[PDB]
Amino acid sequence: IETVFVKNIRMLSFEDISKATHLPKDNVEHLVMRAISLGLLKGSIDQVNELVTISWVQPRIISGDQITKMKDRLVEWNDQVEKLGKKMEARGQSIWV
Amino acid sequence: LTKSLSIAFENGDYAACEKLLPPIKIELIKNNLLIPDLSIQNDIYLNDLMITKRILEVGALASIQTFNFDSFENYFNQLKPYYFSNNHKLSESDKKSKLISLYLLNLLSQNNTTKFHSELQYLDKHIKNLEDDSLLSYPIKLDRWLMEGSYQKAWDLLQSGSQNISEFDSFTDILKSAIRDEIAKNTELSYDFLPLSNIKALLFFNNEKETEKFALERNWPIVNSKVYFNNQSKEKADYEDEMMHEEDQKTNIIEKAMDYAISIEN
Repeated sequence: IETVFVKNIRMLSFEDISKATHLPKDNVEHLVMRAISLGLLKGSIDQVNELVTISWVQPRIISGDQITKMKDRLVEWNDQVEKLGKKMEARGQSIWV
Repeated sequence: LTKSLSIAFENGDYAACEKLLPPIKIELIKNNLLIPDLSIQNDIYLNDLMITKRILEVGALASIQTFNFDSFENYFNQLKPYYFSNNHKLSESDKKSKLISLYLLNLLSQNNTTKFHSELQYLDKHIKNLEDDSLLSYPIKLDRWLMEGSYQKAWDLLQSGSQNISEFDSFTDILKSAIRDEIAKNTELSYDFLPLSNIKALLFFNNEKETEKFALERNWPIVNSKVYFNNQSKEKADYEDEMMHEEDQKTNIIEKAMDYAISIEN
């Protein structure tokens, strides 16, 4: 739940998960399944691409470190709209009636 | 003085031509004033024309022989209207037929193919059967083989082209290189890799060490005796994305839809 949340990616190879939790591939598959039953993560599993694509994360307590991570994500989208907005000012100049 | 350029060519000392030519260039203006540059032709003018022409033609060959392509280009341009105006009675030379052969090679060797076809159209009606194609065959047939895409027939005409010397070896040597680069571009699309041996045969070398050196300079790494044509292609492409003009030429989704609404609403 920690690894998906903190990352801006939301697909992880089982290799990364295997190394972290010191589990075999048989047990990553159970662990992922349990998260889904209890409702602590929801998602779907490709054991043919070898990913776990999580699609929802349970909100939890947000501590000092996480706010900084949350914050940066927001600066990127704020700047992205502003850049994008100049072109849309530029184009279709004739009419703004 | 004027006459010295004419006998200097016969010596065979062709740098001596060029170092002699500056006085003759001032004296060539005097020659130009005698003819009206052929806006009327008369028989007084007909003696004079031979004089004006003779100076240009021997400079022209002499320049090619010292590998001064630039100077050659200017000469050819002066000469061309003189053959062009008037019913024949002194509008050709022994030298002309050879001269047109050399100019056609210069365009091919610089790879200005655009001007190679324009020039031949204009040329056609002076060489059709009147000087005919007798020496002119050499850039013409080469051309037929390059259009077809027979880089093979093209290579052979160059290879047999060194037995007969008139002075065409100053542009044959350049055309040998022109072919390799053309082949080199086409084979990137075809495949990613050719073994070292298959490269030598296609791109026309006589040493396996030259083949490898050429590849390094051209931005293909040979690693494990397999060339990677894809390298250069990625790098050229990366460069186009590096410079910016770029957003409008491709056109965004947003940009297409903004253009529709404003066309209407005027």
